[PDB]
Amino acid sequence: SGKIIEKLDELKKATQESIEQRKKFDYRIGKGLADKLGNEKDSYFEKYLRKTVGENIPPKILVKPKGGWKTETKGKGKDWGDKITFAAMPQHHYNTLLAMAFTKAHKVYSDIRGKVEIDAAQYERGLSGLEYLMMSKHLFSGKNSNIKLAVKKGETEILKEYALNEKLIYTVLDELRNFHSHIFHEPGPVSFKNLYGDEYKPEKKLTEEEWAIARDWFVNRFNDAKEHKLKTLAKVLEREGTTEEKEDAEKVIKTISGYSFEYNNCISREALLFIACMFLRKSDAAYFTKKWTGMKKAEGVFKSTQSFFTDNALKESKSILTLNADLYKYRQILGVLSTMPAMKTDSLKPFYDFIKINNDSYSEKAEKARSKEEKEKIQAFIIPQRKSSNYTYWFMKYLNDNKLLDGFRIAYYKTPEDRFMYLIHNSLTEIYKETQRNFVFKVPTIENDNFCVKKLNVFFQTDIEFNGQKISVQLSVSPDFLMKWVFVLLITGEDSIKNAITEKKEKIKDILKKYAEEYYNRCITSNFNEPLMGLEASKVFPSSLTSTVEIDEKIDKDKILMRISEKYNELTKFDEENKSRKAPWRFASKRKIDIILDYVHLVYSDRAFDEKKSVDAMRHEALNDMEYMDTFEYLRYYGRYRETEEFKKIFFEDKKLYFSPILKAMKQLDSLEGVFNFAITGFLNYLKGIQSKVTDENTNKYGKVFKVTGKSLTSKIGHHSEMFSVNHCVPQELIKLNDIKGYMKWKHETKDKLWISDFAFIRNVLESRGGFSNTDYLMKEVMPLITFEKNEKGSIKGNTQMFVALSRNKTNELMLWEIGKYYWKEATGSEFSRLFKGLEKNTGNKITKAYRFTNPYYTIYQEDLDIKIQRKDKKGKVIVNSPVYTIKIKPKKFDDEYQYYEQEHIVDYIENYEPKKGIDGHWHFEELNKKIKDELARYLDDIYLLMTVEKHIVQKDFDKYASLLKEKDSKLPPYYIGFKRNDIALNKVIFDALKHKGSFSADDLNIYRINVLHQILQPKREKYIIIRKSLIEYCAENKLLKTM
RNA sequence: UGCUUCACGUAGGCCUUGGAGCCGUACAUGGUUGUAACAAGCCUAAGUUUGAAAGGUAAAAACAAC
Ligand SMILES: [Mg+2]
Repeated sequence: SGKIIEKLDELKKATQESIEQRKKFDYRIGKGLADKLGNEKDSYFEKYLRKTVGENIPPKILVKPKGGWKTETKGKGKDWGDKITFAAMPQHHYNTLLAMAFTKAHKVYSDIRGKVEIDAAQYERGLSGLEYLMMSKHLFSGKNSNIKLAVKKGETEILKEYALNEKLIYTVLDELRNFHSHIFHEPGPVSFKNLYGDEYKPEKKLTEEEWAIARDWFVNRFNDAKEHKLKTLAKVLEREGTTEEKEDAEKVIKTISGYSFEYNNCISREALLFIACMFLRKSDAAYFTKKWTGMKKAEGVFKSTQSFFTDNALKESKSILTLNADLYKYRQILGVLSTMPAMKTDSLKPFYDFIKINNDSYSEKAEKARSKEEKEKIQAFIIPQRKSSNYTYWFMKYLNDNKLLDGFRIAYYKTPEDRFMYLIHNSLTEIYKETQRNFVFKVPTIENDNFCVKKLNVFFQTDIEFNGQKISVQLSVSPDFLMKWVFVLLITGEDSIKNAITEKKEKIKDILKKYAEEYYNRCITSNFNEPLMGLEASKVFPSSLTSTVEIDEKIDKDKILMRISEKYNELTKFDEENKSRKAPWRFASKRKIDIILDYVHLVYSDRAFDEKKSVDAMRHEALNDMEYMDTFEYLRYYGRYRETEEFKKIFFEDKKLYFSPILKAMKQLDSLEGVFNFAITGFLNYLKGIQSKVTDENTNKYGKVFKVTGKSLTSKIGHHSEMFSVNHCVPQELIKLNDIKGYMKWKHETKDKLWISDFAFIRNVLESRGGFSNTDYLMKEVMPLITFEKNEKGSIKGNTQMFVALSRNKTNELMLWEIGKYYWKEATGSEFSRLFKGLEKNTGNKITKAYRFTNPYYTIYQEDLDIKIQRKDKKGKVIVNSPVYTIKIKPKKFDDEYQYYEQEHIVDYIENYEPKKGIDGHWHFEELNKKIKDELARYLDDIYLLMTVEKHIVQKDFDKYASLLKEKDSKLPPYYIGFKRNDIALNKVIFDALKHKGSFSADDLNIYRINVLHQILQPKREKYIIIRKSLIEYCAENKLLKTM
């Protein structure tokens, strides 16, 4: 054991050198006014510490210039007469933040790994298989595009290698935490080596003198992020500016240029923060980044200096709410309704032009004002512009909450885990067809809201019973059918409708089932001429079976000149609406790539038709499905996938004939936006070129290349009747609002309206109850201010698409708040009794009624909520019997990170501590958050005091501590500090040390140390103050700190 | 001490998500050729909250060859 004991001496020397050199916990304070203390520069920190333990130290430092000055030597901007007052806390060393960050990172990552493990166990140690599919959803900010492409192809080859990599990086993170939480430790995880011995190793397999692949992965990720930030900052640099953000960009590019994974022979400070913020939560990484960096509120360019550490982070998927579920749905509906929608229908272009002019004129008037109360008096006219408008999702959520979907099947979005299960679980063409589809049918439950919205449509499945057979029929329900379903629910409870004969109650699900059966039985026996039920004969049965010509007619030139013109103006409209945006490189991905690919496909099709190739010669020269997926993947991430071998393998070779018009310009520009403007300009030039060559000789020239076809064939009816029978669509007017109280009076009152529909009746009924609609403001306060260019006869151009779309807005808003009102019935137990005022015409030169003061939903969105903070245990267990607390929480700060923060700290601060209820009588979220974060700000101070005390303990008796790590049939872990060793201990050593005590325990000190390690709120505030005061006095006895 | 940060702790302080041109979960998102526009859009009635009927564009969802 001579080599073993020699390993002990060399590890002891390494540990001693590490403790002497790299285990510095030295705090440091800023310059300016903080460094002006001079003599009390020698004595500041403990003078703060006593202030934050209870002692009365007055801030009697009032140093003044004491006179009037003329020279620049005075130069002090001392307009704030108060001094430091020993309440602000100084910057601590990186080791304390790293210790807390690695402990929190190991906690949250072990929690996420355990959750992924139980999810994959119930759904059917490196998380191999679909375990890494969930873990790769979680690991970065959704950066699993290569893994998604691999499971879409079916390779399942990168998953095992990525699983090893994840296991190795988890062990590296665990060893980094175990180093950083302790004082007496080998310098292993900082300078990646094998000081353990490489032969005597009881499953401490950190590196085994071969896992420099962990280092390779670390430099790969660090350098990828570094050159990505260099490219981004280069793109910002040459932008326009007032020579002020140019110097800021120069400072940022000075900071990023540097860093590196290796400094001297160690990982150094930046890469440790990179690993920690990679393994942390998003808010935890942001907090540790803004504690590490001196910048408090990052603005302009400097967000990138934060973002360098917060680019990866963790995903943190959505949370399942159990107490305030309906209140959260009400808040979401109100947040949707508090915003002006952005309709893309033209002839509303002056509306949004005036909206943009008004908003740009008032956002500059928001500045150059005084205080915060006068700012809102000018900010109140700025109209928010909405994001989503998911009317179909909210309708289907209302039908899901009341369990109105029974005996059905609803298409839901496809997950990568479902794709992998379909891959491992396997007529081959049926499986190939199901593989291409991105939706799946399953029985709807309450806890499922992944509804498939494909161009505002939803998909249903019905089980009609022709001759006892179980023929499943897919439908496609229009968004104006579910809206009428919600109306029939919301007017008459226990919904029913009556038909033309015997006037029964028809139970709309049974109406849909009978309609599917009747459509099947009518398609099976032609009958496309008679009307169906009472709808029409042409509102069902499309033009493939109704209108037909016996002989396929010759394609005329005017049809081609119309198709070319409509494609040209559609491309021009897209180009103008993309150039109108402030950041053009964020608009679309399915639309920008498809324009380029349709351009190259049309150019290839013309070049291959005029050269007269074959039928199969087109297909094998084109892009296959896997080749399409590769093309879309390498075009979406063109800045990342530019220099790889696959890019030049599939683009510059193997496919040079197809991609011919773009390879000339692909060697100059280095972005997706670079290869988009050239392609759309080439498309416009090509359409303008071939528009003038559609003479009668070149009629077949621009035929099958453009896919222009006339009407159908008479013989092609029986084949269509066997494929349009299943998978047809449901029109919006299948159900009739005949027996609703007020229908006949409305039809009698509105008789000189020849173009009326049931949506006017829905508008009248839901406006009888009172409610805003987002369109009364649009046509009574902003509309009369704008002058419109006329038509040849009409006073406004584009009438039939101007008002109708507005009506298509209006009743939809009158739907949505009604649903929200229902959730208030599920929230407080009482009806919504607030009265809403009407609106009047403006008839003035300017606009006087502010959107933020006249929209009632925007006023409700800023006024309080009720909540229940009953505590929750681990896993998906039920709420335990605990006292229920109510606080006043704003609806804005009611998102998912509040749902994490509440169970993290708010319940333990309400229960264990004793807060005051305030003037109102209920707690407020702002004061609670301020008190919790103020009580957690001193926590790294606590760990600094503990580390200084332990360093002073282990610096003496170093041979005594080293002699009690001999062997355990091999090399032990060289760390001794664990505060619970059975031979000599360390909490007992501090317990019988110079710690004065009257009410104390060694177990209490261990509990306090575990709490300051893991950032958990203290059980008793008073005992924690006693421990803090004892440690402050013990540190001040031996002159341990640099403040002595 | 040190390759570091210049800032006196905590909470506050909103149009179009610039700094993420390579993020992301609320979907026309899996290709070529023929058949496919009932559903969803987009244009055509109106100085006002009239989505009917009609006339063009329009391929979401589907069938047969690779
Ligand atoms: Mg119509």
